[PDB]
Amino acid sequence: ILALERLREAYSTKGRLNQSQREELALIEQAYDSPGTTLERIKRFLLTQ
Amino acid sequence: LRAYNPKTGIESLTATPVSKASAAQRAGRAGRTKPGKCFRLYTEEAYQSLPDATVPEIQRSNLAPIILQLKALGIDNVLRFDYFTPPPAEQMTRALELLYSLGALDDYAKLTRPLGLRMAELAVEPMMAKTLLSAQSFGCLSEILTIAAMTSLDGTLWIQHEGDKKKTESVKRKFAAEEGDHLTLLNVYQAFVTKGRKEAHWCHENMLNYKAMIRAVSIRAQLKRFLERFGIDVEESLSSPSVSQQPANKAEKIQRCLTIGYFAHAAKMQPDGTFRNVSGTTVLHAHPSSIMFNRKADWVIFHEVLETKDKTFIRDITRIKKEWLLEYAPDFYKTT
Amino acid sequence: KKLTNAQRSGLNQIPNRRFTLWWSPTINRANVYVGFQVQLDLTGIFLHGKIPTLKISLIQIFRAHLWQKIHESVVMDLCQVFDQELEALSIESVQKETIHPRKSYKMNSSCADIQLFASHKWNVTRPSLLFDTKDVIEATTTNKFWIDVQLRYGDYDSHDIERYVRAKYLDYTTDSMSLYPSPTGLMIGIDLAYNLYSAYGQYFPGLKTLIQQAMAKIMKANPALYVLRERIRKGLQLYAS
Amino acid sequence: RAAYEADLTAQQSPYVFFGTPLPPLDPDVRDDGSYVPIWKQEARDERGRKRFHGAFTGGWSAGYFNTVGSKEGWTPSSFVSSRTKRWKDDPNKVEQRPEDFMDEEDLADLEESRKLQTREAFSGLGSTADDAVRASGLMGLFRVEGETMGVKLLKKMGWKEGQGIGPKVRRKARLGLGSDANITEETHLFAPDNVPMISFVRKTDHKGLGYAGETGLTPLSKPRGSIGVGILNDTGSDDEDPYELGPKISYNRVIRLPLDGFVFGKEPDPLISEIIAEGKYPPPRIPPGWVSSKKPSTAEAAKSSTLDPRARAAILGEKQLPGKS
Amino acid sequence: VKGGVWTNIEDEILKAAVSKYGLNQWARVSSLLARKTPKQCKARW
RNA sequence: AGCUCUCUUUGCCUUUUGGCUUAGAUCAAGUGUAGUA
RNA sequence: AAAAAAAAAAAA
Repeated sequence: ILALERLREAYSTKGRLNQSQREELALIEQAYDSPGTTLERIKRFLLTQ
Repeated sequence: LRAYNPKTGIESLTATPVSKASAAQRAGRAGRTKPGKCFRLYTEEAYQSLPDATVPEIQRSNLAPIILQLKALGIDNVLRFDYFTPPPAEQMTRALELLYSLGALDDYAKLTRPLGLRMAELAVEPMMAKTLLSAQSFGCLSEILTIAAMTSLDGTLWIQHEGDKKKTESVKRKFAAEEGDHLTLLNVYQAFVTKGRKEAHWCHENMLNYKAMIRAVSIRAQLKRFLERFGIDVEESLSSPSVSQQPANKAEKIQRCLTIGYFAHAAKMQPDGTFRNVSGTTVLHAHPSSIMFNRKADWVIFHEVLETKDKTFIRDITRIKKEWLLEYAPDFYKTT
Repeated sequence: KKLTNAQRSGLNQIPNRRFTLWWSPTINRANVYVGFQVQLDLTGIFLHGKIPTLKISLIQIFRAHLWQKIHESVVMDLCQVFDQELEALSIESVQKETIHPRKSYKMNSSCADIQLFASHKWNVTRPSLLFDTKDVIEATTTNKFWIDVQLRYGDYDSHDIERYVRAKYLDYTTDSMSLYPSPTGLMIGIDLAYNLYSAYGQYFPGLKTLIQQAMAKIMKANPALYVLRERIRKGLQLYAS
Repeated sequence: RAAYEADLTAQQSPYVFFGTPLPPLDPDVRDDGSYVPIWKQEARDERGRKRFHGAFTGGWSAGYFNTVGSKEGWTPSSFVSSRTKRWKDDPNKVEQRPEDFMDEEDLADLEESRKLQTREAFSGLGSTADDAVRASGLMGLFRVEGETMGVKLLKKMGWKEGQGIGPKVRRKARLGLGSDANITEETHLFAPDNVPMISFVRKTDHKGLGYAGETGLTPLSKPRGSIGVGILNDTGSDDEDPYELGPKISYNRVIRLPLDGFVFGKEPDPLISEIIAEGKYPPPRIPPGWVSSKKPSTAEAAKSSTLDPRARAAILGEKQLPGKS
Repeated sequence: VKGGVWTNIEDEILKAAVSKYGLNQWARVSSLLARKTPKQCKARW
């Protein structure tokens, strides 16, 4: 929640987003909707990537 | 399952969990020829809180044709009627509101001087049965009689060809009318009957069905007979070559009669592409079979509204005017 | 939407135009250090210097001869007031004078646009303001009256319509360019930018209170002032509740 | 080039005898009727050129070419009256409406502000506005439904809200005295109760029955008005409030082996079990001696069917609703 | 959807657009494609 | 040996990318359905 | 010991 909140402070300002900002907002909303899959993805990224 | 909402007034085709009896029938449909197996995809405790039987069909349907039929039989005391399971107390209030708006009923909850009797015996949705009654006083009758043949029709005219995408649009554009989707159905009926010589292979290149639409031809004949028993003479000017009447006034006459009838199913298109009701509360979208899927309009009428999984679609989009609504629905709609 | 650069710049420019229209009495202020005073065409608005934002805002507010239409509406509604009040004031016949369609925005001189004919000699008083109470009736008698209407768009340093009507009566009667027929009359003044109203001139008995009631009624219920106020309200986007 | 689009429309859409045919699908001819999102639309005037004309609608001009006049000019209509021809009693009273002093833009905005809504006696599609009234407590106990007239016409013929429909139910009572069966049970005729409606939960997922699913996380909390900063300089709404920092802080006041993944049912389904079972109804006795007594158009009748519902229900034994008396 | 697995058709259109446009112009190359960003086309190359 | 025909090879450039700057600067997108006949 | 046009609104 804290990580996504500090990621929103850049781009939760409504209006005039480029494609990467909209992709970031979609990813943050997807992480808000399904936290467990996001956490498993993050831990897999820390182990492997 | 389909469930007509009583407060809003839209259908809802939603994925209801199956009943105990329906699941029992589904299980028992397996072992017919040899002993089979059943593979219900839920837990055993999930088959413990399911409904024992399905929801009554009289509790999740539009009661306005039913109240219409009951008053056609003469039983006007629909409150005191021996129902098998009684419908819930405010769905038929919406039905009676719909029947009063569609002529038919007076202020005293009675079927009127044969106006109500003429909507009583017709096997059409009462909305455009009201239109067909309020057609003869305003000229054109046979054209929306044809549209009445096309509307009372479940399985669609066009054969769904997934292999053709631009070709399906082009053959839908072969009979296309900018002034709504009903005139396209009128055009394809006139193409089949007058010049097509009742030929099926011509419909086979035109990506159209044959059985349901010749059934619609029989339906148009039956409704012509029904209005022959109404005492109004039939004005079949389609066979005559009298095209001296201008067709623009004829087209706006047809859609003017339609919004005389379909004033309840009125919507306005919004800039974001979606439609919205007159109350401006619920989001409506164009059905991806109508002619106005990509076309821009301001005010529209639709034949029927249905709720899919998430989007609420409306079918048979036809262009109208706002002052038509303020003129032909003076007791239903009022300006600010 | 896909907008061109000029359309984008005008769209960005709109809030500045609303701000300038809101603060226009102190922006189009009469007491300036320098600035060539120019009358806006077909209106009575004097602009000091060139402020294009204020000019385009005031053109939008006053579209399609609205200054002339306000003048015409005021003189016609005073005409219906005098028409419904012939009997109490012994008015013989009332008509409004029309040769110049330029009188509304003519600040150099003026004409008479309402005339009253007297069946008997009226003992008019001294020229006095519309709310004066120390009326002094003199021995001079008259047999004809005129009513003149003066529109004005004031500003922050000049919106005293009392001094405006008094000085314009003292200036517009002794001047020979003005063509007032009768020697006795009354001039009303309407400040549009502040919705003020006054008058200066003689009074036969029963005119002052009638003019008071008619002036209150026309300030609260003018159709042309209603159009002006609605255009101003849309320009500001300042709504009520 | 009008002939090319004309006979191209004739070739592409030959059978359009009702309505207006669509413009042809070609790269040369644009599609005016097609809806092209909003982020693809261009701002055009009545004449099709890309410009604005108002001061408050983003134009660099206003009025009649930066002038408050008109091409036709202005002419003051006259007014004469007297004791003989008085203005007040003339038949042709041309009234001073607030539309002689307006313009076509003013009338367009006036009809723009004039919206459309349904009447009070009729309910519309999708009307959901009574929840705020009802979910208020003592405020909603006084505000009752404003008598949509279908409820009124049901009220006239013998219905009161709070109860369902059907034939009248002959149950005695409940008095709140527990479940005492010692009442005389003389069974007044009550009214049928209201069975509730159904409201199916929206189902877009493929998640099965009895599956709770993953729960979500909530975001970590969150002279009126002012002259705007512009619809394009609103950027990310950089301005919220100068006088204090951050959002509004909300405060507390305290401080056979089956298939894989499939289990065997511990009990069989009863409903399929009575299919092969003998059931709970013994067949009729059928003694010897009984004998069968019976030894081994619609359209034309409907045309001659003069039985109106006033006389159709007379032979059906039904009581007609009371009318205008 | 912006992204996804890369197909052979997308790969060949990427190679053709690189042929016609070069390596310092990725926005045009992504504009030939439909589901890939300029950065995704550059990463695939 | 020379002259002509066809072909090959060599030479051939035969029209064989007018400049500059912050790669001048930027640049996702409508929709898309169908218990029951 | 007391300071007030242009870009920029486009070739029968």
